[PDB]
Amino acid sequence: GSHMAVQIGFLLFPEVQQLELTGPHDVLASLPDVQVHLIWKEPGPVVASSGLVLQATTSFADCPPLDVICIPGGTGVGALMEDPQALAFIRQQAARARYVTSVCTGSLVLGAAGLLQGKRATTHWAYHELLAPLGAIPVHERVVRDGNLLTGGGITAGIDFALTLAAELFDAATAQRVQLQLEYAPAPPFNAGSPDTAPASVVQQARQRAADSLHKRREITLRAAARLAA
Amino acid sequence: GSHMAVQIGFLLFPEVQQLELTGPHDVLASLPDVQVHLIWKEPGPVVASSGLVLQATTSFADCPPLDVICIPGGTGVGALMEDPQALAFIRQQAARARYVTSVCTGSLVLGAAGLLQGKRATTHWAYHELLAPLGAIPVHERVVRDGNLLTGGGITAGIDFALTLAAELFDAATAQRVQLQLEYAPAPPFNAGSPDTAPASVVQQARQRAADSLHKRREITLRAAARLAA
Repeated sequence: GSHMAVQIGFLLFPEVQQLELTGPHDVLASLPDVQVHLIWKEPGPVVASSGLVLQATTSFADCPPLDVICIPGGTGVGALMEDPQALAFIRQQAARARYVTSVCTGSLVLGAAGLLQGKRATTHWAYHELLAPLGAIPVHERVVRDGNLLTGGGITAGIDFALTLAAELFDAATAQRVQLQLEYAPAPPFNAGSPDTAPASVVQQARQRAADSLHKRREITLRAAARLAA
Repeated sequence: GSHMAVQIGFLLFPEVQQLELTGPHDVLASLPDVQVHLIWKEPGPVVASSGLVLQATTSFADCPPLDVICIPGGTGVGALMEDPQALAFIRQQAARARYVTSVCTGSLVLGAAGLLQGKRATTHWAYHELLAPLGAIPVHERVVRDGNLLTGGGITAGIDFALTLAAELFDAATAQRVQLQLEYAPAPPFNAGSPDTAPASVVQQARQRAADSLHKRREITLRAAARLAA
């Protein structure tokens, strides 16, 4: 436009964990002159894992070349990891995007697309064993950066790394202004956001509850890895 | 259902600040047996302040009696504060809801509805002077609780108070399980989420940028107060 419009794109897919997307979306959409896209095979309604309905704004084919791509996570990642069109789109955009990012098991989609080989990366704690088969150097940190690749472990990690992106695309003062204008000042009333700080009973419950999903996602991951290896 | 379904409702209005809604929505929608509603004058598309499109699931008339009501904030609050139908709906639901909650300037809607008189409450820092005219005892804390009323100051305060609500509706272990399963572990890369911690230059920028909106919202607030006083 009259200024350089940073093109920011989020993959929006059925059964996305919507907050993984909508958090970084609202932060990045607050930045000067940007244009933010919600990308799927087609524009139109896409249902998140909660049933909340989001609207894709562009197809893969019509999406502009992105400066920032972000792959959120959620239940729908398992399908996406074997979606040949989606993986081809992600590889195309990642080839030249200044920033390639993900939240939770969105990094396993990056991995299935061949974008994690030899890269430090994280994913959701319950699925962290799935990084190494996709070639990643697995790291247990809230946001892992390797060059222009930023992978966030937990649900709101994109809110936090969105401020990092703001600071580099614009300047620190701009990032701080957005944080203050939004009044982003988290203070959770529990300390159970990590398996290392939650009560052991709670960790055991969570790991038992994720077992079938992990088992399926492991099968998917190993198929994805085998494709990359061939 | 086979268990007691807690009815949780968010006001979804044009020019909502979407993350104020979508954060607490994803947390609360994770809880056992709940049914979560996005409420407007009619079901269907509602455009957030960023342009992101959300879908209302129910009209005011068809919304069940709520156990939890939450009024998010955003630019669209100014209109809502003088929307006779919306204010009547909020008063009806608030009369019996176990919890009445808001995020950012959503509390000014509660105030316009007459629900803050003599109550401790907060709102977005840039608009905090608008609490006293609506009868509130203004408090500068991230989440202010007065009985069953919970008002959150900043954009993601609903994520945090949603975990408090989880713990009381269910139990602490349930709230902790949800925090761990979502991996909600915030760690912002800047400390500018409060006017007391942001750099002075950044505060000055933010206050200059909010001046016209504050001026208009003040006019609206004083009209709303005068209606309550009559």
